[PDB]
Amino acid sequence: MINVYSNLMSAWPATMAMSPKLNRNMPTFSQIWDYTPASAAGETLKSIQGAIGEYFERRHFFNEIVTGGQKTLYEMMPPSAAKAFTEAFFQISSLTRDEIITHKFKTVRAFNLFSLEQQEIPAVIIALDNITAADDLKFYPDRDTCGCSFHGSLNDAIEGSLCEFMERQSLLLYWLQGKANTEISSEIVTGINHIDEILLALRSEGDIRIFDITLPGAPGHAVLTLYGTKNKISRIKYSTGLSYANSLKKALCKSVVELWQSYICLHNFLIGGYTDDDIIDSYQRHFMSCNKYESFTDLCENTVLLSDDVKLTLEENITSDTNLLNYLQQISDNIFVYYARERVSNSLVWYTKIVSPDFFLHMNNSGAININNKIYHTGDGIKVRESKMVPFP
Amino acid sequence: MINILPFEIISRNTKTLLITYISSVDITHEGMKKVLESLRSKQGIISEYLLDKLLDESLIDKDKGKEFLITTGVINKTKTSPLWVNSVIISDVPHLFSNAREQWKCDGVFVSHIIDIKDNNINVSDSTLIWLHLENYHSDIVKRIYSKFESNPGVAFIQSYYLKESFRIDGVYSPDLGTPCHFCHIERWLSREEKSFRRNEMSWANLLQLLKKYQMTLPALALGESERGFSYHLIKRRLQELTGTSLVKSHVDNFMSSVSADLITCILCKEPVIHWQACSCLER
Amino acid sequence: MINILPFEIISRNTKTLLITYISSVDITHEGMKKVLESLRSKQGIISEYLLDKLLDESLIDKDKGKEFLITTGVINKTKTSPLWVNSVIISDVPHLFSNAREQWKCDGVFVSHIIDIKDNNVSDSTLIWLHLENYHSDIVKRIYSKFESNPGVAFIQSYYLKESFRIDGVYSPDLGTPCHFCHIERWLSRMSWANLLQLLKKYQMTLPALALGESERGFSYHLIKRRLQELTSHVDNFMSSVSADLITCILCKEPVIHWQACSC
Amino acid sequence: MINILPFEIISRNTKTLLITYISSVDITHEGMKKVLESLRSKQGIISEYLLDKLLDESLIDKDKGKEFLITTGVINKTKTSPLWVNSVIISDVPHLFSNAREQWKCDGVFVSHIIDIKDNNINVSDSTLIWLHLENYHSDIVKRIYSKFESNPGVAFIQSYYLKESFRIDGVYSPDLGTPCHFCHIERWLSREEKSFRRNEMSWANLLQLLKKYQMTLPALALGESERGFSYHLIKRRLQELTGTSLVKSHVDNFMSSVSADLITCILCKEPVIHWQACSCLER
Amino acid sequence: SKHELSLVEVTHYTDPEVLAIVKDFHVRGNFASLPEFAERTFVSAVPLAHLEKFENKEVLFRPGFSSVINISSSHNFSRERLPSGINFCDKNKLSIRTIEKLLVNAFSSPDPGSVRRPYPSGGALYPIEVFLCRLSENTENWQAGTNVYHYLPLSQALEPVATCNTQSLYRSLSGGDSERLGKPHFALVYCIIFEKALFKYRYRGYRMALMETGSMYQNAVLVADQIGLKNRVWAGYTDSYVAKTMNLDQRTVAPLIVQFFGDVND
Amino acid sequence: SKHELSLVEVTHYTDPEVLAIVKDFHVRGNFASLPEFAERTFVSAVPLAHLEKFENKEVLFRPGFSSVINISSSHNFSRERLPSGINFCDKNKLSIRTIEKLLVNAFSSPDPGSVRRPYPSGGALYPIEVFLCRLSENTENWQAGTNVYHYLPLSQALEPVATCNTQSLYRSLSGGDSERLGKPHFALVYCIIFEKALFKYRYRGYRMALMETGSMYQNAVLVADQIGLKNRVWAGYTDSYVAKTMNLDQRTVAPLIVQFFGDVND
Ligand SMILES: Cc1cc2nc3c(=O)[nH]c(=O)nc-3n(C[C@H](O)[C@H](O)[C@H](O)COP(=O)(O)O)c2cc1C
Ligand SMILES: Cc1cc2nc3c(=O)[nH]c(=O)nc-3n(C[C@H](O)[C@H](O)[C@H](O)COP(=O)(O)O)c2cc1C
Ligand SMILES: [Cl-]
Ligand SMILES: [Cl-]
Ligand SMILES: [Cl-]
Ligand SMILES: [Cl-]
Ligand SMILES: [Cl-]
Ligand SMILES: [Zn+2]
Ligand SMILES: [Zn+2]
Ligand SMILES: [Zn+2]
Repeated sequence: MINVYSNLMSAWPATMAMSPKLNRNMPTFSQIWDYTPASAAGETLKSIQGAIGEYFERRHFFNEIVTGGQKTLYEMMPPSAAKAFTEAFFQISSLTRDEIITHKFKTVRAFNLFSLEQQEIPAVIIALDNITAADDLKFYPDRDTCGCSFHGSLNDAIEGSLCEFMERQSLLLYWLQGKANTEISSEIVTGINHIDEILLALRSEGDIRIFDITLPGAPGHAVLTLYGTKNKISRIKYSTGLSYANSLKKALCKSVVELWQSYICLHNFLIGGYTDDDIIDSYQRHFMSCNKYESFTDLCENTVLLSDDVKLTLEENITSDTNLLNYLQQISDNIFVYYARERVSNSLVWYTKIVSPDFFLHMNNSGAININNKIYHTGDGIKVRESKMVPFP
Repeated sequence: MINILPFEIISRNTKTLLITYISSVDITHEGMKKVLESLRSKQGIISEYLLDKLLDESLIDKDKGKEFLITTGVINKTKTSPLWVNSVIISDVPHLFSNAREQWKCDGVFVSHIIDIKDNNINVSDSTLIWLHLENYHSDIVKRIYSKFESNPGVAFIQSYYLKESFRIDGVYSPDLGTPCHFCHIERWLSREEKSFRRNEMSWANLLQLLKKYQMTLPALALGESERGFSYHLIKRRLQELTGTSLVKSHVDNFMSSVSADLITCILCKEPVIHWQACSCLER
Repeated sequence: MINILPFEIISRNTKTLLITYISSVDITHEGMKKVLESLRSKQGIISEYLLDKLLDESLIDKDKGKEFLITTGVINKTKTSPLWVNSVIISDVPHLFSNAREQWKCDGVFVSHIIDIKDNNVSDSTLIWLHLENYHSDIVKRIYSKFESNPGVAFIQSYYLKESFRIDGVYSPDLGTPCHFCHIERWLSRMSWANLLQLLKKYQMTLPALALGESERGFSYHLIKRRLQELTSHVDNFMSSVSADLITCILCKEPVIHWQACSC
Repeated sequence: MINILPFEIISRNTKTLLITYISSVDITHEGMKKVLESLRSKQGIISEYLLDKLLDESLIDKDKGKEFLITTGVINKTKTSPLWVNSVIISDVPHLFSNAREQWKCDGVFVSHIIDIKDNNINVSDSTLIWLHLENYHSDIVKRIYSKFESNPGVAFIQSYYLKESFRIDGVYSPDLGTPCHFCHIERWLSREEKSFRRNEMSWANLLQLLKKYQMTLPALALGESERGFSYHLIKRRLQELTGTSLVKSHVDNFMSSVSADLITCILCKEPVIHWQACSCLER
Repeated sequence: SKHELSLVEVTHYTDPEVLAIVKDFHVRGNFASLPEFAERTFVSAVPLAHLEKFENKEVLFRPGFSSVINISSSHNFSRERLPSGINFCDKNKLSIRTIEKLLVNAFSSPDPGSVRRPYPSGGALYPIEVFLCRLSENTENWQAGTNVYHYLPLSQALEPVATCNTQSLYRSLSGGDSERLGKPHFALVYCIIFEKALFKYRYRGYRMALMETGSMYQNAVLVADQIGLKNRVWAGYTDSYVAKTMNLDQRTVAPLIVQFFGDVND
Repeated sequence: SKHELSLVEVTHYTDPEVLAIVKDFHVRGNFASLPEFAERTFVSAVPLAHLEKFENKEVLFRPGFSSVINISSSHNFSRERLPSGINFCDKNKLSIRTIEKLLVNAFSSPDPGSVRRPYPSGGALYPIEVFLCRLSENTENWQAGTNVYHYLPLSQALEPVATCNTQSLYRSLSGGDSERLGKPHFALVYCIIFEKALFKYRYRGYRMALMETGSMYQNAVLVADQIGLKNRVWAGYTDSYVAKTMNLDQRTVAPLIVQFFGDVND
């Protein structure tokens, strides 16, 4: 369905298609394809909006990043922030602190999440291509899209970027230490037909666990849904989904659909006869190598619950509706919002990335990363996991 | 249920004529003229008990007067309970339906309440048909009504509104029966109205539009009393087909379907519409 | 007259940030926060009476406050009239349009001059149609250089990419609509086409149309006329390219958006 | 038959680029540039003998140069004889097609004669495609042409004419293949243009019209050079699809069908038309 | 599962102009057929009186003439197809095994490794799907509570689809004429996936799909006769209601024909 | 003849809005399929490369999951339907008697006084007609020079239709792909009389007709297998050309599907 095609001379991708489906209670999967594929799942319109938004996001952070001169760290931003970036980059490269502060980085616009003071941060952290900050890659060679978001409203883009920030920082600290706040009942019934249908499907094919892995003390809920199966007929031996929201119910429902989306795309990749030469993205090729019951069992049997009883209900509490910015600021003042905009008709659409050198700068601790930051130090968690990248796409 | 159908009984001095949609009969009885005189005052419905009592006063054989009144088209028996117990009309112009509750009882149409869109805490019984009529259209008005009532048991909706020079009556949106909603209809019409020379109304222009919050209004010409008088009659007849005294059976292939009327030419157009690929009415 | 443009206002611990399409501003004075709070509610329409009533209520300084909002890209003066007095056609095949000025008057289209691209020695409020059988980025840049600064000027470009006849969206500095180079960058963002356009520049040579005959030129003649007729008016009239497959004769309209990296 | 396709060969000093619809190739050979230079002058068709002679002069392997020229989209082999040996254009504006016989040879389109509708004793060979183009429409003109040629072996007709703001190219009328004639088309269009809100265009109004001798004209707007330039190109491309160098294959479900073009918006519409119940083309 | 096809692969070749136009047409033949509409709708354009004039007749290519070439009934080796069951009774229990014989024989090869089915399909695309509907409490069930299943002709397996109650599913499938229908044990419902029917052959794929559906129900007709089941192909149902009831997304898939099965007796 | 129905009786109940709309749709799926258009047309929207991905597969109601209810192939008592014949050879003579067995068994009762046919029809209207096309000189003929006939399923007789030569009739019916088809002995052509398909049920009658057509060709498929005839249902033909060639008025009747018959050998 939808089925918009564009020729080789177009500004627009070759295909956008909404997928047909027999079951009215299964989610809609919409997808865009043009030489990775961007996709999204859920309610029909949101599936389309997601897929368009995901395509726009990737395009911007891979092709459209305008730099703004070439300045040293202490020249481009206030001093406390430039120290924080210096100490991040010091860990990420063999290069020394002398080399790091004399170096002129390509710059992008940004504002402080808390104070709204305007400054610049290094473009090398934001742009995913080699050409934008080519002479800066020695300092920061492993880049990703953690905290990235596209939306028609700026408050929405920032809300989105925050949720993505909290997802990944939660996920990394979860990965490294093994601690989760709580487990939700794997037999939980949400009342939402497309969520319940997915969960019932999963329990029939294999086993699920559902952990709340939110940053300790933070408001809201990062919910991580996990799946495994020994079953030899099944091609998906392992899958995962992760979302953050104020609501535990929403965060769980989002998480279950994120999971189904990874489960379904890989399943189709597999049954279609698609080869290694189709898999381009680095994090995707890793996620495919993790498709085995080991991945599930390694997570589950090493998880430590800070509350051992299983949550039969999706109720609120005194922590979960506090202020996320106050919580984040107590940990660090140096959290910056990259932003950009474009005109579409008479509207503005918005790109944002939440970035902090006092948190993890990307989610690949098998690459070059700031392992020491305000939420983790070397030797706090499981030592073997400091070296290995999480099984998450 | 014995339904009374439209007839007249006219007499000057000697002669007496029954005139109905089916026939014209020269009444030579005195009791039958009495009964016919009695039935003409009775508005729409009447109980088989009361009919027998009218016949018994006039000395007519109960079964042989019922065969008369049925065959000549004065009445008909109907035995099947409807899918919708009752109806309500929710509208931004409730003044336009002030007398409709009384008047449309003779058409066999049970309308419980005329409701203003401005009201709060409007409730609806199970198995009701909600007619939302709007002179000033806005999609959010419909969203509000669906939000409130979509999960009401046995519920179904009709929407009426104006677009360009046309009066649009959507097909029946029954969540139970799985039929297209308002938004499936209005998208059929808006594609049709654009200069594409193509049925499918989808470019990257449309894809970008879908990123914005779904809200809209429609262009439509200024209504007079006559355009409202036209609209009032179409609403009644559509409610009558669905829930009222049937006068002409509808085929099963267009019973639930949309009806669109050109207010200039006064031509009707009955069209069944498909589900819009982007609409969510099926997923709910 | 005056159109209230789109913007956002992030406002947090005492501080308030105005971000427009063009600019970023630390909103110091609190009455301007109220001005900008209110004005966020508008959708692109106000008489100066409306705007000055809002300002004078705020007590900013009605004269200077209008200067601030114009500067920052919050508001601006929209031309009440239609935007172009006339058009002019500049071409590397101007022989193809000799009788165009004479003919097209009947369709309510007013082309004033045909111009040869090979020239040396263009009014106020002028739409410039640059039609090129032999395309080169520098030819468009050349024309953008000469007249980019003219009062009320806009541009429109047409050229041939193998089997497709291309008509870019209208590039209007005053309206703020994307240029030719915004089009080319978004296309090339996706031996490749860029590989081809690179060599052509790198070894100095234009891109020819692939074997245009009379009939193809006739097909092109008429599209140009009807496109000029459309511009004689929602934003999407301007921010829309037309693409015409010369084999199948199918026209295909597509929306336009800027490249951030582009100057225009 | 080796068909030459649209390409260019361009050089300044050092570099040489072949640009075709399929590809863009950096030519590092000297003989291949020579051959490519030779093929660009050759208008449309060329004999496998002559191609081999161009390759042999340049010292290119005959089979390994043919694989080059074929894969890069400079040429293609075609092996199947067409349904129509040749074409003629009969028109009330033959001036409009003076150069068409020469010009459309590079499009691979063999048009034997441009004929004036004013001529007498116009003959046509077997298996010809007759293109009747009319700026001033009259049904009797078409009747005359059908009368003359309907029984010619292997014959087929296309008709082009203007209606309202549109340029109409009828589907191919092949008496052998059993396809709809001109009058099946024009009746599709005239029903569509009337304000009925109904597909079937039949009342007693129409029945009475059928009593009068079938003759008519059409309303249509004043054509400029550009509308003729548009029309000339559509005619060529349609003749090229049917009888010429294929550049893009057509699906089998719309190969024979009508093409209608709005002269304002320049939008094409390909529609297969049914036989008009009243037309006699099937009975002949 | 071994032979799974994702519709996302199909939808890559979909012409959306074609899809819209086929669906717009399709919906003209959908019925609103319920007991509560019986006295305010009709099905037949020809009155009851005059119907027998049109039933079980031949149309001639030479109307009025009788010069034929007769062919003997000595060449016939078949059975007469049984009268199509009406007024069904579910006094008896019916096994799953009897339903399994119907599904395996009518739609699948005897060799469970094979892909060749016992009916042909344009392009070997097989755009029609068979669903199975449990309509009686005396019908035996594979999985408790589940009254709609989807049959996988190659895998030769049932896939659970719905746990709607027996009454609702029979209400939807029987439409207005359930009184005469009676109490059948189960029904097959045949459905067109539009995008799979249209993606290769365009408009002609719809026709090819609808004819495929008849090849399927006829194999069912023939198979049922041989194992002692009366049946009836059935068109009097509200199309959208059967879809909703079977949890089908009508944007993708639609019920073409319902076919009833069971006994006729005391 | 005993069971003759005049279409003039049918046409009394015809909605002409319905008729026009069904025909307008129908014609979208007609093909222009000839040898002289082979290099300038195509049939498949999916390239040759990618086709095997879509052939002989299942679509799931639960894509990605495999929790099914397996049904044994021990319940199967049928034969495998033979591969559909391609590249036909007419080295052998084929009798009229063998064609007579096909027609009688597939379309008629064993009792020649009966009206019940061996496939069902909506409203017992039977709006589909079978024509028989002699395509080889080695095929035996009932009446010399006559290569098209119309089969009367109740009367159980052939009615002469056309004396077009064997070559022309095979040209029209085989369309562009005759090379691969080869030399079959005969073919059945199934046709819809539009007004008979629409007069009672309106739009839904078209669907019911097109499904009926498949029930018919499937009986042919099954019957042919049992008497030693390879066959192939066939959609690659120019619809209007087959009609003209069989002297059909397209305003009334149209070819839905062609089905080929004969031997495959040296
Ligand atoms: C496509 C199709 C739809 C049908 N629909 C119905 C129906 O809605 N109601 C019904 O009672 N019978 C229906 N039938 C059964 C026919 O009425 C039956 O086949 C016909 O009357 C001949 O009777 P027989 O099958 O007993 O020989 C249908 C048959 C077909 C092929
Ligand atoms: C409606 C229909 C149309 C068909 N059309 C064609 C056709 O045009 N050309 C062809 O070679 N085969 C055609 N076939 C045969 C199928 O290709 C064949 O059934 C399928 O490939 C499966 O192969 P099998 O029948 O040998 O098992 C058609 C089959 C059906 C049911
Ligand atoms: Cl939330
Ligand atoms: Cl309310
Ligand atoms: Cl003459
Ligand atoms: Cl009825
Ligand atoms: Cl093909
Ligand atoms: Zn809807
Ligand atoms: Zn630009
Ligand atoms: Zn005709």
